[PDB]
Amino acid sequence: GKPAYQIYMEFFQNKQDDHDPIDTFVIQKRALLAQLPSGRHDEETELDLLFGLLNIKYRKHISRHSVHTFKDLLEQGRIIEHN
Amino acid sequence: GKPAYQIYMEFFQNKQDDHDPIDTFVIQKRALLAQLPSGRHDEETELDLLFGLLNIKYRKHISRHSVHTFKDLLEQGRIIEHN
Repeated sequence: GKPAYQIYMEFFQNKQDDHDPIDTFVIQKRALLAQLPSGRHDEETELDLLFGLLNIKYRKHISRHSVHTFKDLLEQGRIIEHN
Repeated sequence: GKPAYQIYMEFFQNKQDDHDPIDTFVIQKRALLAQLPSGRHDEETELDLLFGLLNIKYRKHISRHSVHTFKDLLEQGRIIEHN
């Protein structure tokens, strides 16, 4: 696979744009995370890597400390896209 | 301290510019890494996070697989700034 350093750069290269649902943004980013060495990062760390790339439309409502899992983040983000 | 997600964003926000010696670029980035939870990342992972942010003037000569430690990276980079 791709070297890890190149995955990290690609992960951080693109922030979530206004047109991009949280589900599809998260799928794309988690696909990059899955190419890193198995067992390197726990879910908390993966969420820490991803959180700041989320669009402000989510972060205004959901802070990092409010979610512990990707499932939580997606649940809340979907409501936000409907609220 | 700062939340981890904010550290990661700050770490990836600025690539190494032409005017910036490798020593001072690395010190700045490692100061961010030191604010993450102790024991989260090993040196290999830290190098993987940092490598792609190095200026192409180093990466043309030094590939990721050639270095195993920050000490190696700095040793080689200093020679490159003199070669």
